[PDB]
Amino acid sequence: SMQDPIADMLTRIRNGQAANKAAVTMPSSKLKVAIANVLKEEGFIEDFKVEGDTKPELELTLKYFQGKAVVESIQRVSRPGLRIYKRKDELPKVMAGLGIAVVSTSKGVMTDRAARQAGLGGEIICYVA
Amino acid sequence: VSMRDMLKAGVHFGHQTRYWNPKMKPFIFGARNKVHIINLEKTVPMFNEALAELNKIASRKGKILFVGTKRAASEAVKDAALSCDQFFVNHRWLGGMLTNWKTVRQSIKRLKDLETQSQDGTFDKLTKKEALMRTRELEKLENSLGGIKDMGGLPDALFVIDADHEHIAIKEANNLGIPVFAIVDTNSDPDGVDFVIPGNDDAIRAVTLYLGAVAATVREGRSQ
Amino acid sequence: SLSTEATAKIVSEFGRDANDTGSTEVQVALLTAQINHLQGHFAEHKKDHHSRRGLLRMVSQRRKLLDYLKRKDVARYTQLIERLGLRR
RNA sequence: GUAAAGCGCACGCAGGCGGUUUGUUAAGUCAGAUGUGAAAUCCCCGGGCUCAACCUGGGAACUGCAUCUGAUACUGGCAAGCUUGAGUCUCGUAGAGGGGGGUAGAAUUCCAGGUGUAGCGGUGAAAUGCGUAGAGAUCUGGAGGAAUACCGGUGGCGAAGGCGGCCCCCUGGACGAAGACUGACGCUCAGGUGCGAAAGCGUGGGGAGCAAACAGGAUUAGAUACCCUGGUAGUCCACGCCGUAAACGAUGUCGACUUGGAGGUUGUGCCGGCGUGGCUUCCGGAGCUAACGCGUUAAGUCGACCGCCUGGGGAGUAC
Ligand SMILES: [Mg+2]
Ligand SMILES: [Mg+2]
Ligand SMILES: [Mg+2]
Ligand SMILES: [Mg+2]
Ligand SMILES: [Mg+2]
Ligand SMILES: [Mg+2]
Ligand SMILES: [Mg+2]
Ligand SMILES: [Mg+2]
Ligand SMILES: [Mg+2]
Ligand SMILES: [Mg+2]
Ligand SMILES: [Mg+2]
Ligand SMILES: [Mg+2]
Ligand SMILES: [Mg+2]
Ligand SMILES: [Mg+2]
Ligand SMILES: [Mg+2]
Ligand SMILES: [Mg+2]
Ligand SMILES: [Mg+2]
Ligand SMILES: [Mg+2]
Ligand SMILES: [Mg+2]
Ligand SMILES: [Mg+2]
Ligand SMILES: [Mg+2]
Repeated sequence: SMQDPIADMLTRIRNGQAANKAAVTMPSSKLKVAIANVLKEEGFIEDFKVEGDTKPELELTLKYFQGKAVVESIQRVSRPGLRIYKRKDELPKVMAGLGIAVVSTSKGVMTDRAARQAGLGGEIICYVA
Repeated sequence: VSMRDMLKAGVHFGHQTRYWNPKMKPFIFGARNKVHIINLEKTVPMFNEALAELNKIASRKGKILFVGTKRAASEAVKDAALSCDQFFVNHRWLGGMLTNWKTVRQSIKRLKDLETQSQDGTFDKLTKKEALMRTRELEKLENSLGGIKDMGGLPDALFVIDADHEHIAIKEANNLGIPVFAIVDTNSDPDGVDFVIPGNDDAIRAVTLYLGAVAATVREGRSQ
Repeated sequence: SLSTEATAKIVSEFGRDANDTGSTEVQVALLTAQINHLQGHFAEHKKDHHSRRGLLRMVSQRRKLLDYLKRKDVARYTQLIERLGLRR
């Protein structure tokens, strides 16, 4: 059964990018929307939108730069079988700072750099590069 | 070149849907009586862009190799090339013609080494056996390397007809970095192709239309 | 399996309506009816293993529904198991 | 997958994991602080022995623990929901799914008789064997057991093992179309439990054909074989046991996602055409792979949980 919607969303992005899809759609959730907001404001996806009243669907517009997918790698880190939390001193750098780690802090879901600037740790959702 | 003449020449008739290369999907329009219709509303800018990139290439000391051996093209692709002082290959592409130019160049060296003997008379000196042999060597090197005798070297563009049939010539172009302009049908891959003209590449009228357009464009480029 | 009439009768008795075919009490009562009925079949056909797999599936589903009901509403659970004569 | 390695298959307790929304909590988590974390040691900065080793002053560090005060995104608890996962109902559909009973036709063998007469049978060739006490062949009648030609199909059904004439009785699952209903009731599963080809074992039946063992005839240097002529367990039935197979896709289960082509089978919608579901065969793209290959039924891209491996032999043996 489906037991990690976030890994599912990351996999949908990864597979759609590999397949050169212009967009991917998945069932929505507020956590997925927060992650997509981080992805969009960091430049990894073009845009996202949610449609539907009782069964919301989240659609992500993927982006490509020069025939290449922009999301080079996208990887789940904390997962249901093994949760990963980091204090602010031990927040991971992704690709020596050229990528991002998406962190759920008590002030919301943000990049590792934003969490570092806010002086917070949290759950390491995924690495995007 | 504008839409109506493409319908007249049947540019929009592709192959049967079962022989399609899924990567042609973006130029496909429908599947009529189970055959694929090409979206000519893209054959145009695409083609018109191909015709401008050629010009830019020609108009600048340009060397355009036409490529079309499919027997419903050989004759057709010679004259279009012949009409613009360009080179052609309309009888089987010899594996290596480009990548193996240093060897192939020696056989054209043989074509002139021997053609210039069909006139100098040298044959008036054989046991009728060896001269009627050197002639088979002529009509043979004339059949394949006949249209690239004057190329005197590698080209600045290929204008291939049927990226599927001419897959060897394109991989060679790609390997050497010479741009490829080609008619890719609904059964062919446009991957190694630099200018894709989605369109029919086995109807005589469509191939004649493309060849005429390219030859006129190259003549304009050289004249300017 | 249960006939249309026996199924509809159980649905009317245990359901909160004749349309309420999905409530846990209705599902458990239908399963209990079929299990009790099949006791006679398997008393005669002891080597009918293939059918007995379906019977054991009925038993397992009923156990799961009863556990769900007990965790969800213990009073409904108690009423149900008293009406149907189930140990637990 | 083939190098060592997916339990034969399944159900399922403990356990691990858990769709979506709101509130609440603040356990996990995170932030700050306080106490503590001996000194030495390590590390950084200095200082002393001519240098160094050594000695030594301050720091850092001791990633820990406890407490207090905050944060509330995620995870957990609690409360209320929701319907998309899971399930119930209604109507139909295909099927060698299972259990029980009955029955049909073909054939083999045996028994009785008729006709008939010198061979039959068998092999590479023979011989053993059968036959004038009348075989073999052919006809009639009877007995009995086992299996169901054709249909029949990289067809179907089943969790796997498996399942094939026809008819009835009892019974399990799957699938499709419209809805209605329940409202996360789910997934996986150590231990446990159940099922589990063939052979084998126990008791009682049955025994046509076939056939381990066994006997004879050949072959051969030998021939405890392959070939031949016979032939008993067994193969069949009931009930119990055994629990293993190259039990194989040598590929654990569940869910999601990701270009195509040609078929098979089984539903269903609309007008032979166009859709839309289930199962399934072959080819192949990206990707993957040591390669072979796999390729939407993945060996691709991911998540949950379990099983299992760690050079060859000794050994799946000894105790
Ligand atoms: Mg092996
Ligand atoms: Mg192995
Ligand atoms: Mg297996
Ligand atoms: Mg299970
Ligand atoms: Mg949850
Ligand atoms: Mg706390
Ligand atoms: Mg200390
Ligand atoms: Mg000093
Ligand atoms: Mg010190
Ligand atoms: Mg909560
Ligand atoms: Mg076990
Ligand atoms: Mg047996
Ligand atoms: Mg026995
Ligand atoms: Mg016998
Ligand atoms: Mg024998
Ligand atoms: Mg075994
Ligand atoms: Mg088998
Ligand atoms: Mg098999
Ligand atoms: Mg195995
Ligand atoms: Mg394949
Ligand atoms: Mg042993």
